[PDB]
Amino acid sequence: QTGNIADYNYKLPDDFTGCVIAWNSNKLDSKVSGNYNYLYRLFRKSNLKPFERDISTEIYQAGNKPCNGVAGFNCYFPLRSYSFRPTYGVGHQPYRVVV
Amino acid sequence: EVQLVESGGGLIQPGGSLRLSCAASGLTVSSNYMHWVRQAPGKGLEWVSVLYAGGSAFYADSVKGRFTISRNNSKNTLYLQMNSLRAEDTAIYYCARGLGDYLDSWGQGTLVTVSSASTKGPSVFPLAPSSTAALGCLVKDYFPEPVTVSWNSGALTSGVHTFPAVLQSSGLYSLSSVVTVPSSSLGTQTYICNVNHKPSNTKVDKKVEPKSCD
Amino acid sequence: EVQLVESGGGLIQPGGSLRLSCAASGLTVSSNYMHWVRQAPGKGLEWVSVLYAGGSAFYADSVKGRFTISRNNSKNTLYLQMNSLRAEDTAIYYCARGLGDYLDSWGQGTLVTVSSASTKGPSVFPLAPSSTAALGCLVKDYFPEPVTVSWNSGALTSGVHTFPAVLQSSGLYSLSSVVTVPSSSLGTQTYICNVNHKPSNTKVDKKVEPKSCD
Amino acid sequence: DIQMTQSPSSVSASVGDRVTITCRASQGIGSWLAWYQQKPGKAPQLLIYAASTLQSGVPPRFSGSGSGTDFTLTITSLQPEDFASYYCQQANSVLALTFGGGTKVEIKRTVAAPSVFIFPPSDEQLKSGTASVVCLLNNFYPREAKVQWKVDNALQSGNSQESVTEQDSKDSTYSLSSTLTLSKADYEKHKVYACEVTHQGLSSPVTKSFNRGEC
Amino acid sequence: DIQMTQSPSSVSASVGDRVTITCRASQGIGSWLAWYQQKPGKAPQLLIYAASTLQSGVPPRFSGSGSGTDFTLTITSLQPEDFASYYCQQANSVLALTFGGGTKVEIKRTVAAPSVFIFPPSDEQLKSGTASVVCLLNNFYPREAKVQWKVDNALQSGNSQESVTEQDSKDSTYSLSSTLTLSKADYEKHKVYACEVTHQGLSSPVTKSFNRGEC
Repeated sequence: QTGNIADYNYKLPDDFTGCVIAWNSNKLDSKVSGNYNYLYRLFRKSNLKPFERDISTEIYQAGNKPCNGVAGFNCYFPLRSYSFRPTYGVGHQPYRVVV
Repeated sequence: EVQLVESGGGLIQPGGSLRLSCAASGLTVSSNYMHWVRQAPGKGLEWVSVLYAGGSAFYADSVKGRFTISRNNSKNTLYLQMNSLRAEDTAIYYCARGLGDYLDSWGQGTLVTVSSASTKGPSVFPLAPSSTAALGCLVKDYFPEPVTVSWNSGALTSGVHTFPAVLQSSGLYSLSSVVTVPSSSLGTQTYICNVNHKPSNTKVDKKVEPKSCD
Repeated sequence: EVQLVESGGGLIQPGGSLRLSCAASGLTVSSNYMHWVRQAPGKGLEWVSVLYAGGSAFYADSVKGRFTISRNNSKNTLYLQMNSLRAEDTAIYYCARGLGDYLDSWGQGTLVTVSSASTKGPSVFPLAPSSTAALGCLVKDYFPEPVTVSWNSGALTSGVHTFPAVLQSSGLYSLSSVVTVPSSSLGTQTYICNVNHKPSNTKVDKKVEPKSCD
Repeated sequence: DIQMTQSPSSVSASVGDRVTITCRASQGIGSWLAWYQQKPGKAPQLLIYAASTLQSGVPPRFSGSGSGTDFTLTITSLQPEDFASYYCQQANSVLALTFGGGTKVEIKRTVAAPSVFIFPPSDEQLKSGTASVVCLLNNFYPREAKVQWKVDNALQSGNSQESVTEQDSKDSTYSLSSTLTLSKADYEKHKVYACEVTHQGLSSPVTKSFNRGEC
Repeated sequence: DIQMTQSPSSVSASVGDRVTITCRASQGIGSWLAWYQQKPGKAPQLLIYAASTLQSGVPPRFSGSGSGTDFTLTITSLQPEDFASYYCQQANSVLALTFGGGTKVEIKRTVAAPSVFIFPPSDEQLKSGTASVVCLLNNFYPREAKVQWKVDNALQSGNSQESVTEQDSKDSTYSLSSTLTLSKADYEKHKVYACEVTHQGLSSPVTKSFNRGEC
């Protein structure tokens, strides 16, 4: 299974064994003003090997012209924060998941 | 500095194969996200497909996944494969790109039409101006779209109003085209409606004059 | 209410590729059986191919399965392909349907001619009359069939008898055409024979006059 | 099965008046929201990227925000070039699938009287066994027009279809054509055919009447 | 190995006369039977569906039935429009492959006397090295048109080909022309060329002998 996060942040190999669990934590990491501590990456060139950690947050290259670290046209900041509020639906709660 | 163009669309029989092309000016096709949005006549914009980094693509729930996305970084283009046509697929195609589950730049669009039924000829019937004045030609039992009315081969462009096509109960379309002219020029100026249909390859010219016995 | 039409036939070199079209009016081609029959000049009709429900087809024993049947239910038509053409393949083609080992409705027919040899122009030789009387134009060494003979640009129609084409030992066809004319108009009205046919693109106008002596 | 709805279906306003559009979502979606302006004859353009930030090439008069399942958009200073379809697409977090029917807003025009015309079926169409009578309206505002077909002084229901043109760029007016189609048997058994038009710009209804075989 | 042959090759009958055609199968076949009318200029038409039941749009006077390997077809009341080629296709139970040579039928001309004309070869054809001599026969009946050739008062065999047209729709007659082909060297060797015609309508044979054109 692929998606926006499966092939970009944590890929599960086919020959994988173990278990994954989840629980509701809507009253722990949710504030009316908003939480900005949690960040996630969105833009990358291609998928990577499973079981690795990526720390580099260089500027994304998406056009023929180079941006050289300048946040301008045709190059945006790939890291976005999780915008969560305590007045969301049943599918928009912060869940703490351990693998 | 940024513009998108589309080409390759046109008339196609159902069950055929056609290949799309979409080139991005100044943008690399292998890096950014993509989006394809379909707008049926009388219906809103509907998403079709999205391209990921590689080896994965998601399609609509209604369709069975009859689009295959292939891209080449040599000349910065996008290629699509067409199969298993349906009468609902007759709509406009909008080449789009996405970022952060958001859409910013869209192309001008290309026309792709599926014609399962036969392409029959039209039947142009002039409307008699009863004794300003109004006159026109009634186009009925037409399968292709009305190319143009071309009142006097483009000489008359004032007062012309081409009504939108409507669906009849028999599966065909109905349309009327009219123009407002002064009543003093009814007997001096001769008006001809140029109703032609390119898909059926016919040209019909009709005479509009005040008739007798309605 | 039921009619069959054929198109796509014409002149073709041996070993060429051509597609046959046959659309059924008011009938579904994917359900009813289809039959193909040929009739070479100088002989009777001969069955060629038959259609089944799907995935199976039977051909003639003499042929080596050089027809492949492809049918699309969306367009309600039938497609035939020709490969490895021969000189014997020159025949008229009729689109047919069958039921219960019986044939009921046949189309108007299409012509496919295989020309192993090049097209030969027709030679016209006058046939001088001699005092009623009859005068004619002799057409020789022409290929292939058919040819149409008209006199005085179609003005003369009474008594005209166009003889059927016959095959010579050299492989070229022969034909004659005469008319019974009273002897009182031999010297007052001139007579011409118009020989012209499509594959040669040559028009010949030959005049025939009476010969009092030698 | 997301099942979104957009209300109202249609609304009309003039220059500088008050108008707004509301988008409702069946399930709870986060603060993400977008709006699109679909002009006929051209590809639609983006309006906003974030929940409240505006795009660089659009005027900043657009105001709209939301936190729950209800979202809205409005204009502080209306302009004549803002009359198009309004679409809402908040988020889906997996593939971005949400879109509604939309709402179209039309430019105000000065109220005048419609031009009512009637056209009998042609003699060529009579040989085909079908007769079509067209009631013609041009150069009228507002768009609403109570076109009622009168056949032998009797009301007709469920017999005609109406077509409305888009507002012209020269005078921002409408054109309406009502087409009544019938068989040759039903056309020849009635003598009087007419269409009655009721309009705001007309003090009294105006009916154009013609009779069969009127030489 | 189908091997179906129809006999006789040709027949001649008029209105009120008796005519029949017999088609036989070499191997045993069922009760299935069909007949076709093959006329030039258009696609052939069918006669019957079953062994005895006829088609909806065919004359009811066509009669034909059989049980064994011998089949036949006949017409009760003959019509001038029923003069075409006769073909038989009984059954094959796998692919329906059976057909015969065919049989043609024509209309009398009260045994009219033939008009025997001769055409010495044109001078243009003589320049090419080939001479063609045509003996013309027209408005004659029946098929017994002897076009035996005489050159220098000597008989010939195997040098001419005969062609017969279809019967006309106005007077229903025959038309035969036979071309004698010889080389230029062989044409100049002899001087007298003749064709004699023996016919039922002629008491004595008529020979249109020529030494020069006419003179």
